[PDB]
Amino acid sequence: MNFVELAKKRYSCRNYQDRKVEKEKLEKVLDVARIAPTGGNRQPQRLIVIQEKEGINKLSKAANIYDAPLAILVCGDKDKVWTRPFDGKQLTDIDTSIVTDHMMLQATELGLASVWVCYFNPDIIREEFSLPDNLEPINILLMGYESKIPESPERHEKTRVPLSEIVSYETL
Amino acid sequence: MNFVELAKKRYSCRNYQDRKVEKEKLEKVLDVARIAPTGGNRQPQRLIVIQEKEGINKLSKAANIYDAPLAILVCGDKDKVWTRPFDGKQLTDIDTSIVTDHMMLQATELGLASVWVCYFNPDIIREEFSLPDNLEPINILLMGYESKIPESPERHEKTRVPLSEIVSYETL
Ligand SMILES: Cc1cc2nc3c(=O)[nH]c(=O)nc-3n(C[C@H](O)[C@H](O)[C@H](O)COP(=O)(O)O)c2cc1C
Ligand SMILES: Cc1cc2nc3c(=O)[nH]c(=O)nc-3n(C[C@H](O)[C@H](O)[C@H](O)COP(=O)(O)O)c2cc1C
Repeated sequence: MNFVELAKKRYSCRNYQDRKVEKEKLEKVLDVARIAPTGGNRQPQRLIVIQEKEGINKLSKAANIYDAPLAILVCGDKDKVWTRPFDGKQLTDIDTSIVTDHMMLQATELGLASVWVCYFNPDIIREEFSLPDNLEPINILLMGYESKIPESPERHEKTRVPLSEIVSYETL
Repeated sequence: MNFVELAKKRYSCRNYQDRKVEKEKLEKVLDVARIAPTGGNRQPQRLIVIQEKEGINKLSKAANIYDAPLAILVCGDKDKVWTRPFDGKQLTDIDTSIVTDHMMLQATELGLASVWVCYFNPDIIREEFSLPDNLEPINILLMGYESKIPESPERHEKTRVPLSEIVSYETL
């Protein structure tokens, strides 16, 4: 069980069982959101764990969440995030994505199916979860148990472009 | 050797040996940049592997790279990236960060020290590597071998805020 095997087995699940995510597994997923690095060690991530009816219903107003039993809304705090002196670019999406990716890989190791969701209505999320102006919703990570057929760990030959199309050496 | 142990051991190295990164390890790091998911499966990541003198010198014009022996410049292609219908937000930073995080964790497993770098002059990077207007430089991942004392896998009690400060349940 090494990293590449973990990364390959992970796939996007859009078919979830009713079966709830155990608290013990959730807590291990959350631990790695703290462990992850952020620019300047600023730690701008702000997470809302959503597994109860109201919250799940609120999310379903903003996005297709495939009846997943657990969601984590990952926001970034622009009052904490590092801002690059050259151009003013803030690391909000970068820091929060490292955190989300850590959680997604940890979920996978624990046998949880998952899908990363960015196709959500941000203004609905902001209203429903009463986000103040300094928090921006970035990613929603859904997790649960696959109810149908998982995608194959060997699928990437068909589902990704060749490495040579994304990598060059020294120059473009 | 599980995921949390990997995530904890990973730290930011800013003290590198002259010792080059073996090709075999580099290729395993690159493999996971392809394996990683991207929004819409659009695969907008575009990587430049930099381990030769010119390229390293070019990077050193734009950023402090701590004499690392290997760098990967991770760009995103705005002509491929998914664009959210609600607000026009592009996933450029998100997709490229998932890719970079995958590579950083894979590097760690292979015994390579690393540091993620966003404090670079983007216009210098664009000029030096002749990036066309559709590619935006997002992250520089440095890797090599630690020359001094590694940070401790148990440091997070001191180097991170408590989990309770970044996580809430159902509501803020
Ligand atoms: C940043 C990001 C945003 C995504 N947003 C959604 C989403 O809103 N809804 C969805 O069904 N899938 C979403 N996906 C899942 C992708 O469609 C999926 O990762 C990609 O097609 C590759 O498939 P795989 O993850 O099964 O390998 C997202 C993935 C990423 C990385
Ligand atoms: C998105 C991002 C950008 C970063 N940019 C730089 C950088 O430009 N230079 C640098 O020395 N460290 C940079 N870092 C490293 C952080 O300072 C470091 O991850 C943080 O202080 C936590 O320390 P640790 O990684 O040792 O746990 C960056 C880290 C992240 C996640």
